[PDB]
Amino acid sequence: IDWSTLGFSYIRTDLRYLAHWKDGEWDAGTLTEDNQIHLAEGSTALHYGQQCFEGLKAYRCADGSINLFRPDQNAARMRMSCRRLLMPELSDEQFIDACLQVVRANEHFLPPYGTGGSLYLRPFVIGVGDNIGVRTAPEFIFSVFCVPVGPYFKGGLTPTNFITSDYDRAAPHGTGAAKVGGNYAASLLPGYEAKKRDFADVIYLDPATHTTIEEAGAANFFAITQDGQKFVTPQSPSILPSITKYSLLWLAEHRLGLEVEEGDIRIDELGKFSEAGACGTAAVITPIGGIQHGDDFHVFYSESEPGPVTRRLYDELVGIQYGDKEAPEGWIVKV
Amino acid sequence: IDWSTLGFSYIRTDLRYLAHWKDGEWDAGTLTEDNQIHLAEGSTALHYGQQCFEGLKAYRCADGSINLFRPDQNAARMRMSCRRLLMPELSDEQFIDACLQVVRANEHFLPPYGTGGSLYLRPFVIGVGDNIGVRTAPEFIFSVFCVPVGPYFKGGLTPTNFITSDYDRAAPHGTGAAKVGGNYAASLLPGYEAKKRDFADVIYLDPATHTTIEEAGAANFFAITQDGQKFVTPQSPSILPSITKYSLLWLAEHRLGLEVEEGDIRIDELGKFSEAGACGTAAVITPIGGIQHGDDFHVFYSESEPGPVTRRLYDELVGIQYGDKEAPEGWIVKV
Ligand SMILES: CC(C)CC(=O)C(=O)O
Ligand SMILES: CC(C)CC(=O)C(=O)O
Repeated sequence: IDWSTLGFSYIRTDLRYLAHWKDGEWDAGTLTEDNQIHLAEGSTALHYGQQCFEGLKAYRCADGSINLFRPDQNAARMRMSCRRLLMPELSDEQFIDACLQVVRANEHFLPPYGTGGSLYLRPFVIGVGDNIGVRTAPEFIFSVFCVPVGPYFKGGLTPTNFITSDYDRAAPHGTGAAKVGGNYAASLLPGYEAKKRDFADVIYLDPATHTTIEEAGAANFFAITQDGQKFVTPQSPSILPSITKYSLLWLAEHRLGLEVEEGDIRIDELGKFSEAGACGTAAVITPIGGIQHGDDFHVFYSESEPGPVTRRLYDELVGIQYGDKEAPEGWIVKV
Repeated sequence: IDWSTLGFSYIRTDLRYLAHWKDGEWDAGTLTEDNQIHLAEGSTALHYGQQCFEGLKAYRCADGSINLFRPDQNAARMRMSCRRLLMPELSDEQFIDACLQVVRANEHFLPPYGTGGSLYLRPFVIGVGDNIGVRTAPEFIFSVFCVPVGPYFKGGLTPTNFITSDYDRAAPHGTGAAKVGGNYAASLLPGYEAKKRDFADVIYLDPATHTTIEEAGAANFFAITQDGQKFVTPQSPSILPSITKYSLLWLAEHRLGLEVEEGDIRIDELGKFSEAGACGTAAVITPIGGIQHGDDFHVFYSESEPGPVTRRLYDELVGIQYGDKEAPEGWIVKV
């Protein structure tokens, strides 16, 4: 109701989309009001961690129209998750369609242009059915629910700090690059410890020889060279391939005129970048004040303000989302 | 209701234990018959793999008594589990009791003696109640149900084969040591793969550098050196601490006389053992004819019969299970 004090917490919205896959196929799908999910006490979703999901948003423009930011990329990636866990995939039709039904029905829950709100969509897939063994499963449920949400862990483009961990949230040859609940389960601990010290989160390093940056179990990482000319994100099979990263990495080259590089970043060489931040749907480029790596707090630009490049990447990206700045063809679906 | 034909399949028993946890405390915990858990769409257990479980069996003796095997260990382990994922822990009291209750109530589903059957118990804790952002759930569920079962991927001691993997089921410093859903979500794919080519399951090697052996799908690994005089089992901060392995590791030394050693084992130096196999609960010392690693296929004893020492360890353990031998201290509880 009040978009002022709106945060990234849960809120029950009128209706949500639901569909079952049994005997080789998905039902037509329908909007329900249940809010609760019902599954066997032996469901693979509960014991063996066979679950996957997405996070996309819907924004309200100053024209009246509703924007969807690259839904096609979300549908795409889930197919990737679904695979990794022997789960049936969903077409870009059943997906975008779901999201559209779940926004149209809950349209009154969409924050109006002005306040930085947005309608978050959490599409998820879990294996159900009676079972006990370590196999896939006889059935599945695909659901899409939304909640009005403002900033995740930021505010007004204001920066925030991060600290490294000893723990690994994803393995070298694991599901680290898939949005499957497993990865996150392993982040809770190191992430909570990271919060008890008034930090934003935790930046995990390569599983093996923790020497280079991965991401933040909540968003990707990206810095900028001192001569503020190059945009950089680490490349690693273990990090989730963010729609936002790949997007930022796009404007970075064609709209802001910057050199771009996907490659390694040593925690041993932070002073190579002038300003750094994390990115994501709920993350939405978040200035990174400093990084603690033991006896070492490293501050790029300001700890109270964002760098100029971080702001340009923000104002451009966010414009596209709310329809303030012409968006590349193909991105953003009207509603 | 024929036990001669019974395997690791879900059968709906009569009653389940169902305790909650709200506002810092666990409910009393009654029994019911719904085998349909009821979560909240935002459940932490559905999206972030906030979940762990246990595995223990209840067996019926010759004389008439019912044996519950080392339930105290399962209780402790499931504590370590919950701890790693920020979930409230159940004490031996609440735990061990929860089992018993289920054991009794469903006593007719306990296989008779002489069938080599058993009543499988599945205790598990999951995060429930509304949520969204990545953080521990607000409320928690703990439940226990049971099901009768013959053996696992075997029957008798006839062996089976295993294949190495390039994938990894857990990161060096991930959650391999805890029995949590993510673990299995990832041991799902390489499984399907292996079983597709007629291997019992894949045997994971080593997150960072696949030189040593971790464990298999749902079982630890153990071997006997060539002189059949020493017992060697892998030791790493990322493999689940099997109770079984720990138990054989106790017998091998006393009841059997052998020398023990927890250390490393290189797939290279593989013919450095007379026999080997995989222990565990549903598993139950599963011999190993040979191991497919790369091109060459290595075979310790044979693909047809268990190594003598493996046989002994089998009988010694199982005898203790059904009481035809003599269980050590605290090892067994009489329901
Ligand atoms: C959109 C993300 C930044 C939010 C999140 O916690 C996720 O996607 O897992
Ligand atoms: C106790 C285990 C050996 C049973 C099982 O199948 C598992 O844990 O996945």
